[PDB]
Amino acid sequence: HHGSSVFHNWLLEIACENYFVYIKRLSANDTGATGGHQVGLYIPSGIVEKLFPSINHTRELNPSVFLTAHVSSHDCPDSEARAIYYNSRHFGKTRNEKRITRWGRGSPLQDPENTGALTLLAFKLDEQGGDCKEVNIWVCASTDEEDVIETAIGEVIPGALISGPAGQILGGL
DNA sequence: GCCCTGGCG
DNA sequence: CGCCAGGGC
Repeated sequence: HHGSSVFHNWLLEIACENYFVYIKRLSANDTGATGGHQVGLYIPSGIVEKLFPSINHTRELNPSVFLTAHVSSHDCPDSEARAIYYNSRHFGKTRNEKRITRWGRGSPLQDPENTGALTLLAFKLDEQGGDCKEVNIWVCASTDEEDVIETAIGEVIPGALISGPAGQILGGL
């Protein structure tokens, strides 16, 4: 059934490998619980600036790049997720935000019941200078797992996004 | 399922 | 800034 041992072990591995971490409570929109067709995750600007430089600009409309999404907390097929800069405010329209879509209908990131779930996305840094090519996801499945992270980094509050290099965010394990 | 879009506080 | 959607494909 798991308490939090497997979570903890995965955390230690992320903590000491070359990852940049994004931690949030999934919103109802992220998971699809709203009824909207976003089929993707809202991400803050700083994630793209550090992880996907090639898409970080306004000299082309809606640039995007692909990456492998692998879910570590759930048995779930991998997918080619798509990191996107919706930037139409520069092209005469209204959008100016970043997104990752294409998790798959069966992902915990597309399950309406994980709304409010404490999630951690571990982006694998490109040590050779380009775009992140891979993200490992963990959606906490219980309050037990939530306590491990929240004990370590403080409470995670909807809207209040946490991101940073693994060695810093998870240094307190 | 996913594209790209606009609106709300 | 994050989140709430949805027409059209």
